[PDB]
Amino acid sequence: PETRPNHTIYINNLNEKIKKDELKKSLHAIFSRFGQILDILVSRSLKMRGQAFVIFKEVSSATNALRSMQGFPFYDKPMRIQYAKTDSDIIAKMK
RNA sequence: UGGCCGGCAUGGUCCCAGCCUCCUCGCUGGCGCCGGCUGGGCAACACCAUUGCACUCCGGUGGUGAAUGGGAC
Ligand SMILES: [Tl+]
Ligand SMILES: [Tl+]
Ligand SMILES: [Tl+]
Ligand SMILES: [Tl+]
Ligand SMILES: [Tl+]
Ligand SMILES: [Tl+]
Ligand SMILES: [Tl+]
Ligand SMILES: [Tl+]
Ligand SMILES: [Tl+]
Ligand SMILES: [Tl+]
Ligand SMILES: [Tl+]
Ligand SMILES: [Tl+]
Ligand SMILES: [Tl+]
Ligand SMILES: [Tl+]
Ligand SMILES: [Tl+]
Repeated sequence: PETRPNHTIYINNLNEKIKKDELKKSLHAIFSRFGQILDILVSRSLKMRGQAFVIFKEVSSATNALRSMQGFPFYDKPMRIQYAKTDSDIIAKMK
């Protein structure tokens, strides 16, 4: 089941009461120190709420963020992080 | 009234204050009573359901089944 290292970390178990614009800003606030972030994808649709895709420019940053913030209390909930299953289009359009 | 009708009650017109609200939050909006038909949208708010791997926004339901007094002519 486990996923292979990726530029994009998949975060779930996020407080679903937070508006999209705010959630993105807040995630950037804590994850930006791990390395440049190309984009953060969030959607509030039934299928996608409580989840987010932080897209790092370098896999090292994403690996660092995954281990360093695993289970970090965010909006009162323990963030759960993994590597996304596949690359984000932004990553493909480059690499 | 979001949009529409019926029954009842109710002298007029302003002024101040408080309060109300999913569909022109406010002073050239509304704030007696009862009942009935019905459009839009989940945008905010609430609730229900959801732990879900995306890169095309995109689950559902609910609210107006609302809000008072005083003052001047
Ligand atoms: Tl109405
Ligand atoms: Tl009427
Ligand atoms: Tl009167
Ligand atoms: Tl008033
Ligand atoms: Tl209103
Ligand atoms: Tl008003
Ligand atoms: Tl008014
Ligand atoms: Tl009104
Ligand atoms: Tl009615
Ligand atoms: Tl009525
Ligand atoms: Tl309706
Ligand atoms: Tl939409
Ligand atoms: Tl669709
Ligand atoms: Tl909804
Ligand atoms: Tl009065």
